[PDB]
Formats: sequence, structure tokens, C-alpha cells
Amino acid sequence: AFELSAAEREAIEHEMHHYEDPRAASIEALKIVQKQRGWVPDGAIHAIADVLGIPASDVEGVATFYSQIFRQPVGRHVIRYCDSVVCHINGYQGIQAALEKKLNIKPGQTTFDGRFTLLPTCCLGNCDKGPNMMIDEDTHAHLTPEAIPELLERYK
Amino acid sequence: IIRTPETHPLTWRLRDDKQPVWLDEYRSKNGYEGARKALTGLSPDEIVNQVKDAGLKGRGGAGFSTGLKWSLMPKDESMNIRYLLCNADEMEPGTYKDRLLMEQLPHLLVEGMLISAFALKAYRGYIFLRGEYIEAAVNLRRAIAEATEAGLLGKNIMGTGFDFELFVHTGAGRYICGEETALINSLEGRRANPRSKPPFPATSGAWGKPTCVNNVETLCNVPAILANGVEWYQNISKSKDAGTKLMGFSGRVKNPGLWELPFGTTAREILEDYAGGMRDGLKFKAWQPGGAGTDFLTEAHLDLPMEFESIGKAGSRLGTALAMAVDHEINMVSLVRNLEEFFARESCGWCTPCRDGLPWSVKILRALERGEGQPGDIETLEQLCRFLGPGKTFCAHAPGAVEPLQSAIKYFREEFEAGIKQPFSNTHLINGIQPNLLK
Amino acid sequence: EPAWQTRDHLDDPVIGELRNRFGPDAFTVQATRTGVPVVWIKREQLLEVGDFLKKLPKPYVMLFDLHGMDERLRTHREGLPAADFSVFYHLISIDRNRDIMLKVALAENDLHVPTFTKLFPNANWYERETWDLFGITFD
Amino acid sequence: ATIHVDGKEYEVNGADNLLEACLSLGLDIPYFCWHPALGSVGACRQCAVKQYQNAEDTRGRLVMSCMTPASDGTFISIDDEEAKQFRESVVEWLMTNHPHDCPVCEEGGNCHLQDMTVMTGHSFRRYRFTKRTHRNQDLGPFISHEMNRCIACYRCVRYYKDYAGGTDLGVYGAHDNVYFGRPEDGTLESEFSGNLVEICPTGVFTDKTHSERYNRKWDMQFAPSIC
Amino acid sequence: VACNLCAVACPVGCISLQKAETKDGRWYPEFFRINFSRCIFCGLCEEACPTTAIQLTPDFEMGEYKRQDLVYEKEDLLISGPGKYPEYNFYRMAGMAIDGKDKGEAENEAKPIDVKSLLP
Amino acid sequence: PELAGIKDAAPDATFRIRGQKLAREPHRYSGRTAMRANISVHEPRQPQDIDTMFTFSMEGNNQPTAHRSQVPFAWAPGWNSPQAWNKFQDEVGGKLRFGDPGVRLFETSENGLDYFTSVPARFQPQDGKWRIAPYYHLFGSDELSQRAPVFQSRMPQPYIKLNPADAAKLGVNAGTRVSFSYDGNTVTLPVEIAEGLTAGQVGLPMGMSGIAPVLAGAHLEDLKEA
Ligand SMILES: Cc1cc2nc3c(=O)[nH]c(=O)nc-3n(C[C@H](O)[C@H](O)[C@H](O)COP(=O)(O)O)c2cc1C
Ligand code: SF4
Ligand code: SF4
Ligand code: SF4
Ligand code: SF4
Ligand code: SF4
Ligand code: FES
Ligand code: FES
Repeated sequence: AFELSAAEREAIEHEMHHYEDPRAASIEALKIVQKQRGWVPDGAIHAIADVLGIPASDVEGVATFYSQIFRQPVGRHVIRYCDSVVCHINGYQGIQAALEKKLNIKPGQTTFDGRFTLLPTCCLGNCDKGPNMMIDEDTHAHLTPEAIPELLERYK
Repeated sequence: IIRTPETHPLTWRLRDDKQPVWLDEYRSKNGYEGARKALTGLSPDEIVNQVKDAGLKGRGGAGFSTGLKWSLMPKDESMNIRYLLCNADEMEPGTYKDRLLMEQLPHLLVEGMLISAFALKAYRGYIFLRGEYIEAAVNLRRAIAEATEAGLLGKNIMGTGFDFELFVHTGAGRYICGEETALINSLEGRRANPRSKPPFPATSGAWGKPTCVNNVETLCNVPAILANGVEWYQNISKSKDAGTKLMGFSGRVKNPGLWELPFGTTAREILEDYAGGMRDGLKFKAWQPGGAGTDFLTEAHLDLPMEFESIGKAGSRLGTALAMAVDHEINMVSLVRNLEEFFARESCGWCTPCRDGLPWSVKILRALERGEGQPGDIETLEQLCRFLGPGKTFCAHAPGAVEPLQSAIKYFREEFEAGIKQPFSNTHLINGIQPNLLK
Repeated sequence: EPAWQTRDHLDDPVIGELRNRFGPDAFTVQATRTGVPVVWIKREQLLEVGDFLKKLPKPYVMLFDLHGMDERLRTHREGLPAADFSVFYHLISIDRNRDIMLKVALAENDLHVPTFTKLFPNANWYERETWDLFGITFD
Repeated sequence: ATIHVDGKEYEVNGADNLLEACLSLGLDIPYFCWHPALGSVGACRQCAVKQYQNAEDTRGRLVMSCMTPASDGTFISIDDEEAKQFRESVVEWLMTNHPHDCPVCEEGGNCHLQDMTVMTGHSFRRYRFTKRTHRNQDLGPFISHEMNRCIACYRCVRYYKDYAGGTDLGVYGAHDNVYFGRPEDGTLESEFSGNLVEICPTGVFTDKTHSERYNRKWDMQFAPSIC
Repeated sequence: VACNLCAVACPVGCISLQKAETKDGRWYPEFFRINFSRCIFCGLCEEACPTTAIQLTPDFEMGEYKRQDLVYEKEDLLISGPGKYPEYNFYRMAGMAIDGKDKGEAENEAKPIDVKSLLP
Repeated sequence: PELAGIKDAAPDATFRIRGQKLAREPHRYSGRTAMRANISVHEPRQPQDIDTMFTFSMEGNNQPTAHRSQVPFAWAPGWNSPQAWNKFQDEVGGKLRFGDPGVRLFETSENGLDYFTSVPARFQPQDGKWRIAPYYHLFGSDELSQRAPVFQSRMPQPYIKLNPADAAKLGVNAGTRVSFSYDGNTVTLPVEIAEGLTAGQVGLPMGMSGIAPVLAGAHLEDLKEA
């Protein structure tokens, strides 16, 4: 059971105002639902399909195509550590090891309380200040393994 | 390091406190004068001809000339619905130039999109921005709001009757969205499978309409051409590639950053005179000129100008001209394994060789990393490199994927040959069945 | 060139001898993997071709085989003469250590060939079997 | 139009692409993603031939024949060694993740993928790693789903959506985890969903009604009848 | 697995069988009959079997009083053990899910990755 | 004489391809000495087909280049899939080689009919009467298709379709059972609400259990809640 809120529907329709085809607002509609509810549940695909007038298979294919549209329940905070080449040169592996030691999880899954979830991510476009890590809205550069506990303690 | 407007057209108005320049400060530092000249004194065909004669090539990595791409637009007046897209995705690893360009000078990008939309007769413009550039999105939206507040965007721009609306479309985090036809597909809210050419996006792009996709940096050099003149732009450097370029070395160097240099600048000048060379106690081993999709080059190629044709004959691509340096401490098998893991997880899955041959190379490189390599693995990698080239795959993601692999095999074959420790074994013995002992 | 490669055997001296005796348009050379020159001979020239091969300096002394073939359902007959049926004659020259196949095309209604029993006495049972299993008359 | 295939002249229709023109002449080019009714999209990269600029050209270039128009005076080669090796490599790349399923698969003896694996002459496996797997969906009483056998040729989605007008079948996922099916388990809504069993070149979509009393194609007695 | 490869590989056509499926989803012969009055003991069915189910064994004493009794049904062919090939199991290699063997549990198979998973 | 074209639909039983009939089963048809061995070890006589040009055996022709239009199945060597129809066509995606089977009975007339002046009046919803709107189903309207056991799961439960205004007039909701009598046969069906239906009409699924397709356009009496 999934009911869209009034604010979500208003934002989705305002995004449909920006394009000449309502299908073009599918990515932003999924992002709006994800921003409001943490992720995109199974009924959200059908709700966006009925709002946009496009089939639910198209919305599901878009949601499963893109990496930042979550189709599984995540924690209240998302760690996104850059595993790309420049951060590998600058030692992202120590950062990943420190994150695995602190969270006591493997990458891809969530903690037992749903407080963090850990994700290897693409290049963040901050390679001159590598290694980099993206918490929910904040980018962090010049990472050291010792700074992981003092950086992760400010996100509850 | 001084930055005059005559030799640093893209970075001379940058602020020393790393703060963005808004509309009043931009107009103070010679802002929207090229847009005013273009909209009040030039026909759109004249602006396209000036961009073509200025030698402005693309900055996304392909290096195609902007004037030739703009000249592919149809001459029919019946199709007045036209789109201009700005590839602000910057999803290539090793690239951080568009982030600097939009996080601190958004009005330069807005003015360039305005000029290019007037030149292309484009009625709408979209900035396809990645979802990780939150600050760049905020700055671009504020700059757009200030531009329509001052009448620089919307209906009847500068009293000329030209209507242009600019939107910011934030992406959902996929590398293949940077491909121009795949960018068009993701703009339409579809899966970012790239399209085949012909037909080109100029003939029928976004929603079947004439559409031109250009990089952030190209639309940043456009106002400099339209303001300071064409003959000023051709006389920036004595090279076949006219104009400046955002170049810079990154990765375990003394000064990892980004600077604006004319074309023809040698790679050793960027590494030594700008990046300060390698860090303490690090021996330089290799470098990539244009990010993750470019071939590795050795220290012998460091005395080469950073032009498209110069790096092309060396066996690599100039790309985004943002070079990355690899020292002696890094194992090349591990680095190419990380690169191929990126390129195999960022496949779009449309076409067979990339989708089913990049993971095979990934697993081979994983085996070479752990010392579990078997004979025929390097031959398999070379076959994959020659069978994932241009034309064999549907788009250019897989040739750019296999370029570092073949370059590392060509220059550092002893590191790949050191991972082969086990004999080849594909079958296990089945009791009662004698195997066919092939020789 | 492996042993199974499709050869035309135009370098065989028997092909040159047949060309010098009967002319270049009297027969058609078929490229096969049989290892022998396969030569489609017109029906009216079959007896003189067999006599000419029997009177060679190193002659084809043995009729190795003689049998028919129903070619009505054969779809890949490119480069072959039009034939509802055909009769092949495999001859061996022991002195040359060579062998040649001669093929005679036959229409569906006109299923009769001149007999080979005068040149080779062992053609009798082969022609009896070809008549028995294909209906090809031997005059 | 006039084409030259392997040095032999052929007269074809210029409006067709190269793959359908060559298949109309009896030439055998392997192909997966192209269908005569669905058009060409150039996904599977199986139909590769070598095209030359003129008669006096030796290098050439690999092109997809399904996406190459059969223009007048077009010089190509199917039996070129490079094109044969690339087509064999495409079949091999498809074969790296394919399940060991032919005896217990309803498409055996009727399988386009089997026919093109044999046609390319690829019979030796040099891939020693793991193969990806997928869960299956319930598509209703008619179509049985087996996602492991997929080669990502996109024929099902193109037919069911662009041709049949259906809405509930689609492609999900990414790089090598592309999934073809419904977003959830349920009956395929289209009245023409049964043609997926002939559109799909593999054993992903199979006739479940036939799969109850299954027999192989060589064991059937057929007749030309009218529905 | 009732794949009918032995039946078609038989040049005499003396093997008849029908595929049936259990509830877990494994294939098996509903019936299996060999007409041993026709069989030439050529071993082509054993050669064509991809599961090593059908085997030709060292036993020559099969004389019968009635020719109808030379038609051996499945109850006369199925033995208690693996015969000449002791360890091969086709369903440990096949990709279909059966009882005791789910998806990704066969040889050289990875676990199925859902398209909804958070990893790229 | 109006059916004189059906002679040319297929050739007669004397039709041969180079003297041989057309095969019904493929070349590798298996088990010919064992499918009936449980009944008797003696092989039965092959069934003779005197009616048609086909034979109940492999002893026949199914070549893709055979001069015929009736093709029992597509198979070419190296093409065992449904893609062998490419081998059976002159050009792929076109017609069958040597023509498609079937012949049109009638040609287009030179002169047409006249305009039908019998223009009907508007639909008048009369109380007591109920116009039966036909609702056809692909799985359930054809009789023999209904007899197929696999269609029983695919076919839906029979729902009598009602307008929201008419359902409010009867007071019946969505899912409740109402009973109606036609030809002295009181049968009951559960109600599904059809908004697109026009008031004064009641929707009936045709071909189903008890609902004959002759009810299209037929009036209805005694629509009451059961
Ligand atoms: C896999 C792939 C990824 C790409 N990513 C980007 C990108 O992130 N940003 C970009 O400007 N161009 C990218 N490109 C290049 C575009 O296809 C296109 O050439 C460019 O965006 C616009 O051309 P321009 O340089 O003339 O402006 C990518 C190309 C490929 C094949
Ligand atoms: S090479 Fe093929 S599968 Fe890979 S990203 Fe491009 S179109 Fe997609
Ligand atoms: S789809 Fe084809 S290749 Fe795959 S298991 Fe089935 S018969 Fe074999
Ligand atoms: S399910 Fe079948 S038709 Fe669809 S992409 Fe896979 S192989 Fe092709
Ligand atoms: S051994 Fe007997 S049953 Fe087996 S293939 Fe030969 S004749 Fe047939
Ligand atoms: S005995 Fe072997 S070949 Fe015959 S049906 Fe069973 S598994 Fe197939
Ligand atoms: S490589 Fe990590 S930010 Fe670019
Ligand atoms: S058939 Fe041409 S690429 Fe698929």
C-alpha cells in the first residue's frame, strides 16, 4: 500500500511542467519519492506510473537502471566511498577498511539498527582532493583512516 | 601566477576565496557583453560561422569542432523546436574541471548557453548535471534566477524577441549518461542506452527535435570568442588547437590541481612547473592524459604537447586533458583491475562485447591480482582489446574501457605475466570417462 | 593446402589430353573433394571418351565403379550441368596411379545411356544394378 | 542495388539492410537481436561482416549487417577470417554465463542460440569463472520464465512494447544484470504474449502448456492447418 | 532427465520415452521403453546421453521365449546405483532450480543478484 | 459456384514434388519401433493418406526450395529454430516462396451498394427492460477454447457489468450477486461496476457458462438482487 502525498504530487507535476513529454520527469519523480521516504518502495513505481501516464515497467526499468535510485530499504544515513582510480591511488582501501571496521558490515548492506548503510560509489569529481566520501548531502575530501570515527560521529 | 583576460579567458574572473561570482560581480568583470553583441549585432548563422572559424573544438573528450556540429542543424524553418543540452555530467574519473567551472562561475555557463541557443535557434536549454554536484546545482539555479530577474533569460531577451528557457536536470548517478545520445535518452526519462548514428542528434535528438549537446567548457569558451573576437581566439597559442584548455595533473603529486593553459603545453610543464612533480620518495611510472578512458603513457611521452593530434600519434587520447600520474608503488594489475571494474559496472548492458567481455577481463584481472592466473589469460585480454574497438561495440564506452588495458599490457607486460602461477584447468576429471588429451 | 581441400584437378595431364583430343567445350570439370578429376561428358561422346582413355600411353585399364545418381532433389548444383539423373564411371590408371570420374547427365524422360560393356566387360553387373535401382536403360 | 559478397555479385533491394538482403540470398549470417518484423537495433553484435570501401580494398572494417544499408555497389565479406573470429567471440561471450541447461530446457532442438553456437563453430570453452544466475518470475498459465538462459538480445521488450503495445514487460537492471520480465509476478496482460516463445531466441519464454506434455521438435508430427 | 537425446540418436528407433516433471521441477521419464528385439547394441544412446543415465552393461544373457517380453519398460531398466559412471550428477551442473539445489547453487554459478540491489 | 475458389486453396492428393509426397514429420523422427511396442512389438502399418498430398511419415519432401505453398513446419540444416522461415521465403519478412496458401473467393465489385437509409433512433433506457451489452473475452467467448483446461485459470470469473447510476438505482454494490431471468432461466452473477457503460444497459460476458452469444442486443427482465 503506497499513497503519494500532496507535496510529492505537486513537485512531480511541477517537474512535468518543465518538459514537453511527461515521461521526462520519471527520474526526478523517483528522486522526489526517495528524498521524501529514504528510498523508492514497490508501490511508488505504480504511483509514479499512474501520475505520469507511463507504464510501471518503464518506471521500474528507470529505477533499477540508475544506481542512486534505491529500490531496497536503506539506513537513515548513506556512506558513499569513492572506489575509482584516483582515490585508489590516494588510498581509498584504507578508508574502506576503516569503514568496515567501524560499521562492522560489508559494503552494500545496512547496519542492524539502520543507522548507516555503506556503498561503493563512482568518481565524485573531486579527484584532486582524493580520497573522497559522500555522506547524504555532504562531500568529504583528504580522508584519513583515523578521521573516520570523528567524521561518522556527527551523523546520528 | 597572474591571470589576465587576454590569456586566461575562463579563470581570470575567479575569486581568491573560492567563492562563486554572482550577476553583479560578473557584469562588473566584463559579463554578458558577448551575449549582448551576439543578440544585438549578429545573425545566428554568423555566430555559428564565427565559432566555426575560431577553431573551437569540443572539450568533452571527442575533440570534434563545435562549428561543424552546429552546422549539421537542418535549414528548414518548419522545425522551430530546438534543444541545447549542456553535458555537466562529468562522470569520467579523473575529471574535476566542470565542478570548478560551475561551482564558482555559473553565469559564464549561463551566458554561453544563451549565446549558443541564439546561434542554434534553440528554443529550450537543459543542463544535464550529475546528482553529486549539489553546490553546482544550487549555484546554477541561483544564477538562472538572477538572469531571468534581470531579463537575460525568458521571453524577449534583450528586446530582440528571442525566447530561451534554461533548466537544470540533475542526474541519478550513472556514468553512461555522459554519452551524448545516452544523455538525450536520460533527459527523456528513459534508460540511458545510447543511440546509433546516423541519424545524428542535430537531425533528430531530444524528443525527435534538432538537439545539440555540448560540454560545459565549450560553452565557457563561447562567450570569450563572441566578446573578445575571433582573431583574438585564434592567436592565443601557435597551435592547431586554438584557445585555452583546463589541464592539470592529479594523483600523489606535490600540487594536485587544475590550471588554464594554452594547447601545445607539454605534459612535463604541467607536472613540474605546476603540479610540482611527484611527492617525496616517489618514482614516476606512468600517466593517463585524459582520465580513465585514455591509454597509459610512460615517462618518455612526458615531453609531448597536450594537443589532440600529438597524443593521438603517441597511442592515446587527449581526452579531457586532466592527467593522472602513477608512481612506482602502484601495481598496474591492481590499477587496471579497478579501472575495468569501474568500466564493467558502468556498462549499460545494451550490446554484447562490452556487457559480456568487460566482466571476463575483470575476472581475469582479479585472478592476476591474486596470483591465480592461468595461461591464455593475457592472450584473452589482448583478444578482448582488439575485439572491443570502434565499430565492434555499439558506443564508445568499451573502446575507452579497453584502452588502458591494452596500454598497460603494451608497456608493463612483466606485471601481468607475474600473475600467472597456475596451469590451465577448465575441466575436472569425471570418473569412468577418459579425457581427450589435447596437445 | 590440406588433403580435404576442394580441388578442380585441372593440372592433371588427363584433362589436357581430353582438351587436346575433344576440344575445350566438350566437357565440364567439376571441383570436388573426391581427390579425382570429375569430368561431365556429353552422352554421345561417352564411348569415344572411354576408348580414348583406354588407348592412352599409360591407359586407364580398370573400370573401378559405374553407378547412377538421382539428382532431382539436389539443390546445390552450382557449376553442374542440368541433370534429372546422372551416371558416373570411375576409371583407374594403375601405371599413372591416377583415377578419373566421368559423369553423364540424363533427363527424366530420356533415361538411356550407351553401354560400357564393350570397353570394360565388368560394366555388365554395374549397368544391371543401375537399371535395377534407378531405371536407367543401357542401350 | 548491387552488392559484392565474398567476391560474388548480387542484385538486391537497396531499401533493405545488409543482413536481410544476405539472408534473402541464402547466405548464412548469424544474428540474434534482429527480427524481420521488429527492425534493427544493433544490440547483439552477432551479424558482423567486413565492409570494404571499394573493390581494391584489403583492410576493410567490421560493420553490423543489420544496421548497414544494402546500398548500390557495396563490397562486403562474410567469410572473412576477422569477421568469423568476431562472430565466434560474440557467441563465446554469450556462452560465458549460459546455464548448462540444454537437456532440461524446452527450447532444445528448437533453439536459435544452439543453432548459432554451432554455426559459428564455437565448441571449446576457455572461460573458467562463475556464471551469473537469476530468479524466475511467474508469468501466468501460458508463458514459463527462465531468466538464466537470456542473452540480452532485447527482442522480447521490443516486440511486446514497440510492436504488441503491451505495458507490463520490460527490461530492468544494468551492466550485466539486465532482467527481462514484469516488475512483479503476475500474468502477462497482452493478448499476444504467446509470440514471445518464438520471438525469444533462447529458453527464457517457453510454452508452459507444451512444457506440461513436452516433446522435442524432431519428435513432432506437424500439419499445415488453420486456427 | 527425459531429454530424448538417446531416442533420436538411436538409428533403429527402439527407444521411446516421455518427459514428466515433479513438483520441485526436476525432469524425469514418465515412461521409458526399449525394444530389445530391435536394438543392435551399438552404444549410440549411451554416447549421446548428457547425464550418463543410459548405459550398456556387460550382460549378454537376454534370450526370451516371447518377442513381446523383449520390450523392456522403465521398471526393467532402472538399477539401484550409478553403473559405470559413479560420481557424475547432471543436476549439480544444470541451471534449473530443483529440490535441495536453488539458483546459484550449481557448479561455477554465482548467487543471483537482484536488480533492486543497492550495489551498482 | 460461389465456392468455386476452394478448389485452388490447395492442390489435390495427386500433388507431388518430383514424384514424392510432402512429409508431416521431420527427418530425425524417433522411436518408430518403440512408441507402440507396449501395445504390440509388431510395428503397425503406416497410416495411408488418400485425402491429401501429405504422408504420415518422414518419407516425403519438406525442402525450402520445393515448389509448394503448404509448408507443415520450417526446418533447414543449421536452422532448427523458428528462424528457418527465413529459408522458406523468397525474401525474409515477405511472402512464402511460390506464393502464400489460400485464395480469395470473390473479387472487388465494379459497382457498390446504395446508402442504407434505415438510420436508427437513439437508445432509450426503458424501465424494466435492460439492453444486454456484449463483453467478449479472448479467453472465454470461443466454445472450444473454453473447453481447453488451461483457459480455465486464465478466464475470469463471470461478472455482470453495471453502470454506477443503475447500481445505485438497484442499491447493489460491487461484488454482490443479482439474479436475472431470460427465457425462464433465473441465473445469478456478481456485479462489477462499469463506469464507461451507458445507463439503461447491463453488460454480459458472452460465450461463458450459460450466457450464449445470441444475447447481444437482447432485452432483459427481472434484474433483482439475489
Ligand atoms: C562513455 C562516455 C562517457 C562520456 N562522459 C562525458 C561526460 O561525462 N561529460 C562530457 O562532457 N562528455 C562525455 N562524453 C563525451 C560525449 O559523448 C560528447 O562527446 C560530449 O559530451 C559533447 O561533445 P563536446 O566535447 O563537443 O562538447 C562521454 C562519452 C562516452 C563514450
Ligand atoms: S559499449 Fe555497448 S553495452 Fe557498453 S555502454 Fe556502450 S552501448 Fe552500452
Ligand atoms: S536456451 Fe538454447 S542454448 Fe540455452 S539451455 Fe536452452 S537449448 Fe541450450
Ligand atoms: S529474454 Fe529472450 S528475447 Fe528477451 S533479451 Fe533475453 S534472449 Fe532476447
Ligand atoms: S545400443 Fe540399442 S538402444 Fe542404444 S542407440 Fe544403439 S540400437 Fe538404439
Ligand atoms: S537416458 Fe540420457 S539421453 Fe536418454 S532421455 Fe534420459 S537423460 Fe536423455
Ligand atoms: S576518483 Fe574519486 S573523486 Fe574522482
Ligand atoms: S543482428 Fe545485427 S547486431 Fe544483432
